[PDB]
Amino acid sequence: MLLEAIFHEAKGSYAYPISETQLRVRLRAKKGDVVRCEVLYADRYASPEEELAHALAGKAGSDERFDYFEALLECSTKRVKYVFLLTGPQGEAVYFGETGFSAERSKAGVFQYAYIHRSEVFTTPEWAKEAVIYQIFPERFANGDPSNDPPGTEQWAKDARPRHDSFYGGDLKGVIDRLPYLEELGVTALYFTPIFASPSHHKYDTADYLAIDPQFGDLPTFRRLVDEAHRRGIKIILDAVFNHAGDQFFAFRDVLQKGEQSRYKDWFFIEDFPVSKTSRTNYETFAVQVPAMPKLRTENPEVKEYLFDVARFWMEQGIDGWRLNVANEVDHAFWREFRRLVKSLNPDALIVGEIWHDASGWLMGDQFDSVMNYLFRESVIRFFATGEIHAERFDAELTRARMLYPEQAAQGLWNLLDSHDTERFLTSCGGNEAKFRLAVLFQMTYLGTPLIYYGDEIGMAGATDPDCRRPMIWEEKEQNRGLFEFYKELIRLRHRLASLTRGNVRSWHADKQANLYAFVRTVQDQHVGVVLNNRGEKQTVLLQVPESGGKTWLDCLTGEEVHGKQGQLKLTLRPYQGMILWNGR
Ligand SMILES: OC[C@H]1O[C@H](O[C@H]2[C@H](O)[C@@H](O)[C@@H](O[C@H]3[C@H](O)[C@@H](O)[C@@H](O[C@H]4[C@H](O)[C@@H](O)[C@@H](O)O[C@@H]4CO)O[C@@H]3CO)O[C@@H]2CO)[C@H](O)[C@@H](O)[C@@H]1O
Repeated sequence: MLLEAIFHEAKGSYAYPISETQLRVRLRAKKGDVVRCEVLYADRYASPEEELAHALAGKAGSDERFDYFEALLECSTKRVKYVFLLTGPQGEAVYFGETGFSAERSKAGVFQYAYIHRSEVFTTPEWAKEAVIYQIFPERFANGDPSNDPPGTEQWAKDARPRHDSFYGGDLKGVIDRLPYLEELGVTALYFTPIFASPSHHKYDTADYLAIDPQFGDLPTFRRLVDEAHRRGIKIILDAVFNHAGDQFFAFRDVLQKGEQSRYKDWFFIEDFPVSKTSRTNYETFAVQVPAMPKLRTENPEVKEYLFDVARFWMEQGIDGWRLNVANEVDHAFWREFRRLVKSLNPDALIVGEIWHDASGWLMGDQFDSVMNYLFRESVIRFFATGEIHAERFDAELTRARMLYPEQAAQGLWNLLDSHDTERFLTSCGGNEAKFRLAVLFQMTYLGTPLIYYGDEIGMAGATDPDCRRPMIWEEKEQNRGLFEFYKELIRLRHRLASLTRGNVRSWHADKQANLYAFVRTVQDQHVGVVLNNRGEKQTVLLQVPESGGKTWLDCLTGEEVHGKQGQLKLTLRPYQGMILWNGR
């Protein structure tokens, strides 16, 4: 076996507690190199004579070139040292420890997970495991209060193609009036884009962190919204913009007027005085040159004290969590203290970070509960939309990521198909709804928290920003209700099938020629297998189905068809059809 591909480290996503007494442990190896992987472990202070415990780690998945093995060590001492025993195809075995590789269990060395602190067991709010979030862009969602409307608001119609500087008058009142809608679709929580006072369309450049923007509403209406959504079983997640403030943020105004005599000069990153927001800048902003968003010095104890208060205030109104704008650009220090705070006020308040890339460092348990899954989005784009990759690559990309973070995180990752910063998935698919549905069908059944982008459920389309911020189509006759009901059913299934929300994922079948991929979600003895035939022609397939998880399954989308004979299941699939098999337990 190629030792150069064997991997594990006693921390991160390869060693982590799922409770105060059990250690989840993972190991990597060249695919097909190791057939059996066992872990020999014992207390860190246990005697050399004492016998070791045994833990058999089956394959939890496999990627483009590696096999991932996963074990669960019962560490009653809450301390543990351990070694790996690896065996190959033709029977060769070898030991793996911190010291290195060896045929002797001694020279292999032993890995060490010092202690397991209860305070360090990664915990996600129970409700987040089985929620289905619906992202709302207020300014472009619903106009329920016309006098809210800001100047230059444009006609609200289907054939409306937004402008970077466009306004449509949608406000919080609009969201309250549409709650009836959301309950029907079945959303569990709403994620609102920034809604505090801001002169912009997106409101990402905050004027007042403590004020609903007038065109969006007022404190009363907000309390009103929270209350009304809650009694409807819908949670509240607001956009927390702590990386940067608006050029109108009171303290920046101070800097813009009193120069160095301002007590707030130290709340931003400024090169040369006086401040010049002309076309260039003498202060650090969001992207490159973006004047309305001077970066905020979150490292400043004072700036931090302020933003937490901003958080306290709004949290006093009953909201349920935060999506953190450009979170990866604010110090972990701030965020670690942040989790400390938020959780202190509400254990179930949800913490969501916005990192469009490997956020493994924030998903260790001390900072975030999840992040919007950048990759899920990409893997789904390449497989369903563009076709840049085949079924087997899908499984690879799909699996490789899962092994990226600790189970607690992956369980809640916000798997979106799109957001306000990208093209809409329908057009992402070249308008092919067929392909589209398969992706939402999958999105709605895979490991993580589904995030519907407002309007997607009605067949709304649009290019990337700002075309993806089109006013929600509210006229039923121009709505894709055919698709709307599709969502209700998939959404419902998620709430009815425990495995789909609290289960693990193991790949079931992957055929590159068929470009057909399937997986199985499991919780206890309940097994739900999802079959995805990504081809414009229908082909039948035979999946390996060992007669122990069942020989009878029901297509929760249509109806029964248990063809398990002599260990396998022959399935004929319609084009771009997906099947969801419930093992009946
Ligand atoms: O004029 C500036 C813009 O300000 C507002 O933009 C928001 C976005 O709507 C938010 O979603 C968010 O997005 C950032 C993101 O945080 C940041 O990492 C960056 O992302 C990269 C990413 O590293 C990478 O995956 C790659 O694919 O490209 C991305 C660039 O698109 O950029 C995102 C968006 O620029 O925060 C910003 C800033 O608050 C406003 O809504 C926009 O309309 C406006 O143009």
